[PDB]
Amino acid sequence: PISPIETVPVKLKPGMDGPKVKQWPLTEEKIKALVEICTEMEKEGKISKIGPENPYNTPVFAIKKKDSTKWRKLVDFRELNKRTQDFWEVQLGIPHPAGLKKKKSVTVLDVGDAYFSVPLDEDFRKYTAFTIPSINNETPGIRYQYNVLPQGWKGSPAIFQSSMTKILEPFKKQNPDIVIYQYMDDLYVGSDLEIGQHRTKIEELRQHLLRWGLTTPDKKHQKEPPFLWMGYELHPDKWTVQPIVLPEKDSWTVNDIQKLVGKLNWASQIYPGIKVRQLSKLLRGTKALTEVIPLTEEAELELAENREILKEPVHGVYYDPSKDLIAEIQKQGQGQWTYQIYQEPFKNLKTGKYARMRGAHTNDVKQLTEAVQKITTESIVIWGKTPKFKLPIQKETWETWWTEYWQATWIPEWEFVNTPPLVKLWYQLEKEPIVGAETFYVDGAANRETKLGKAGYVTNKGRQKVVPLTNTTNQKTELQAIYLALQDSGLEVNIVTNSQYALGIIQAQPDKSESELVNQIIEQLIKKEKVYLAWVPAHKGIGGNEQVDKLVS
Amino acid sequence: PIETVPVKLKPGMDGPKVKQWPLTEEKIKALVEICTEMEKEGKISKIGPENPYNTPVFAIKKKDSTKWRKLVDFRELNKRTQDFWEVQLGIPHPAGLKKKKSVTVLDVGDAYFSVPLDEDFRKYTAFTIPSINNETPGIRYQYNVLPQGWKGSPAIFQSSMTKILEPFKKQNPDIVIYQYMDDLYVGSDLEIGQHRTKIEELRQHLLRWGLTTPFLWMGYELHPDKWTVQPIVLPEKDSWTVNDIQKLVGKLNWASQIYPGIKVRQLSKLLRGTKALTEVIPLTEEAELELAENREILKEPVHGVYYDPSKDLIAEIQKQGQGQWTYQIYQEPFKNLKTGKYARMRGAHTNDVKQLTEAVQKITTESIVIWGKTPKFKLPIQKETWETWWTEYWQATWIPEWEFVNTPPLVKLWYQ
DNA sequence: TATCCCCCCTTCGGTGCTTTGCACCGAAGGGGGG
Ligand SMILES: O=C(Nc1cn[nH]c1)[C@@H]1C[C@H]1c1cccnc1
Repeated sequence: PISPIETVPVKLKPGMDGPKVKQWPLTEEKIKALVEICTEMEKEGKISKIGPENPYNTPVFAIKKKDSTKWRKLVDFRELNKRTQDFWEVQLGIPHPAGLKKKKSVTVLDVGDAYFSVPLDEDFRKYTAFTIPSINNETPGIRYQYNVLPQGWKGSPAIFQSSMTKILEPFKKQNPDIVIYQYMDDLYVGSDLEIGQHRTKIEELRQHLLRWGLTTPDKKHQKEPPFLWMGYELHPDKWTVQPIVLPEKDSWTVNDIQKLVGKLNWASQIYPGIKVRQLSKLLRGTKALTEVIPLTEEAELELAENREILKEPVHGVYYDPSKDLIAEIQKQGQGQWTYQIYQEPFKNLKTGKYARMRGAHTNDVKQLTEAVQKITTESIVIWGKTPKFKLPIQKETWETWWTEYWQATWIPEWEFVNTPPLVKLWYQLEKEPIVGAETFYVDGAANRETKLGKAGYVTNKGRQKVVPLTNTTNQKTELQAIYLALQDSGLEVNIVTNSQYALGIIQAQPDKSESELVNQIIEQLIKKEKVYLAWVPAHKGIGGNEQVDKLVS
Repeated sequence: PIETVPVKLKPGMDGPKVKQWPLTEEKIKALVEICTEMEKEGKISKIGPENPYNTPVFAIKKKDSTKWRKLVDFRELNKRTQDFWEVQLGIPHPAGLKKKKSVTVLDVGDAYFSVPLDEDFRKYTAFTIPSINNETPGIRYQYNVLPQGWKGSPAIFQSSMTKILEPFKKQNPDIVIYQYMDDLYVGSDLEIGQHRTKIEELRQHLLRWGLTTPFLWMGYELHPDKWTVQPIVLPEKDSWTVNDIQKLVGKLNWASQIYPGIKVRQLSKLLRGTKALTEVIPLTEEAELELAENREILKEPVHGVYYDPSKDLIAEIQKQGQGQWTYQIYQEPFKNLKTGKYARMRGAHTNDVKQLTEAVQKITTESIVIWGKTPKFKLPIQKETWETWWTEYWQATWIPEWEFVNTPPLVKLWYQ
């Protein structure tokens, strides 16, 4: 009569045994409800009773998160998950509707309790045993097992995905005109058939799924648009985020701020211009998770901007294979960028933001290379093709950067678009000493045992200044010496450091850094006209290096 | 039918579990077509979800070819495959291959398809074919024969390959043959015509053996005789400024860890005054003496550098601008084995990732010919762009183990 | 006092010399969405 589905073997850990633990007593009402549900499932056939032949069991708790007091049942499978054949879940990426193709007729099927339809392993049902105390624990417990895939277990989603793929592969082979994306519970089906032919095809697929006993309620089976699919309301010509509302709190505490940040990030997929940097800045320095952090002026400005963007709803569009993907990036400043992956003017297919700070001393060109890399990899994942960027950077600047930077970088393809704030090199250093500039010999020295040191410069003309400072590390003493040498002279200056660490920062050409010292050096170097630095082996009798070293000794 | 050879692994160390990087649409299409055909011919059989094992897979179009060839990364399996280094199936390395007029490579990888793989160890060659937009789950598969890329495949095929090689080697003792992975390295001191004729003969012999018992017509040429370790040379000059004098002192220090013969005391004495960089310091008699002696020492070839069979090989790379790269193979941070320099090529004049890819291939091929262990790279590139773009310009069939570096060397010591 | 996946942040813990402060990776745990 019915078509069974073959099992997939599982096993425990070699040498390690199964779960032997028990829980603590629950509320009498919750216990009675759970008992009713379990008896109902037993008389349905999913669950069978356990005799003395299976001594050890697994604890089971009660939850009410669904609705208010639904008495929804879940089992503490922790020990079991700690001790069984590790699995390789091959389907982990969540689909994105941007890549959906414009099917003239769409229908969404929802499978009810389909995790419970697939069977389990005979050998492992002994370890999939749980027991519930009687009503108010009058009797110590009633012991049960699962002859189906348990909800909340290591391999449950993997085995379910494999089983559904096995079931649906023949149907997909049958018709090469119908697309049937599925992620877990949902079963989107879409085709370019007529309004009646598509309905007949879906009816036949539903009967074909009833052949193995899968049940799909008509109430959950969507009929007319819109179709709410895994959080994205799919209209015939426009996907859209399911509408959300942000809290209107006046005493914002840490977790409320975190929820605001999360919802803003989640809504960033379609709303262009969302910024969260300064909003997240409050979270730095976690001290107390109960108190209320005041909303600084910058945070409230960013929050107001997010709200005024979120007032109006904006809708994306489906991908069309016959057109070419074009992306864009705008520089919001402070380390925030925006995506406008599209195919036609003013018809977005996706939108996002890049805000990660990678490196303690980086600049605009490096961050625009991390931005385009992220766009490229995400576009590969979601579309299979790399888009045609529309870069803000200018060809001359990009060439001058990539032909001279020590690593290797590459940007796939782009045309320069004129839209400020442009990305450009704030200051370009010199590679050869110039004629008509001074020469500063600087050096930093300090001791770890003293937490104090002296730094100074000895120019060619004899000018000298030794400024003693404490609590500043050696790399910092050197950085201070470079700062002094910059501050003393004019627009042009030749500076001859003796430190290996120092020069790396200045040559990297940062525009921003964590250290205020480095930020001051950047300010000075932007102010100057033509600066040339130079290295010199420390402690080798080289000109003024040892002359200032003896003074700062 | 070659009887199956049981294969063990390291005691108490599980097999390969590596994530699958996303792939483009054309590569996915080619990969799935190849996999379906290979299942039709019984080489690969679909596998279930109980496997806690996975290795990546990439599709690469090889040189002068139009059909993609499936390449499966096997680095984790090779590193954890035990006993195969000490099993006598390993090949002794011919020390005469370094000195030969020409070397040609052959695609004898397809010949491994005819030997069944051990069934107990079979669970470890699992690989997944991803899907675009996560439409479907991974289309998992598993070899049924010897894989292409595992360090044990040539080791197991040694016997059947020697049974074919010995007649040719016995007939012609001049030709030396070496085999690494899927590749046959064959060379001779003959001219181009004689070398090509002998290689034709060899390929005809292999094809006739296959008849009796991705393009098979491909051929790549190499010339080991045009490789010389390059000592660093100091700049030639007679009028010297303070900046140039001090940067040459810096270069001498940079060379102080390579040799113990460089003397810097006199030229340090020349820089006791705190003069401006632009100021011109004429060189003195003692300065010229030290400079000439040091230049002679630098011309003198490196000494104390020796191979250690139990240590790995490290191949640093420094970008020198205008499409110039360098490389320094070594085993101990001072005793460099073979330095070098890779000049620019044609077609990659605006592609640093491409140039680094070609440099990687040329370094690995060289090191295989010279010693037979590929070096552990230290690439000067961003990890994410590398992982995203190395496939589209890679055309080899073996993958070395690379680590990335983010600290700037800030050296022109090697750039002359 | 349930499981599993993507992504977005921050904290602390390991690396490597970048030498012991500094830069730079890697999970732990915090939320969003399934
Ligand atoms: O697949 C889904 N889709 C869905 C969208 N909105 N609500 C539900 C269910 C959420 C996922 C789940 C949760 C916990 C354990 N297993 C599976």
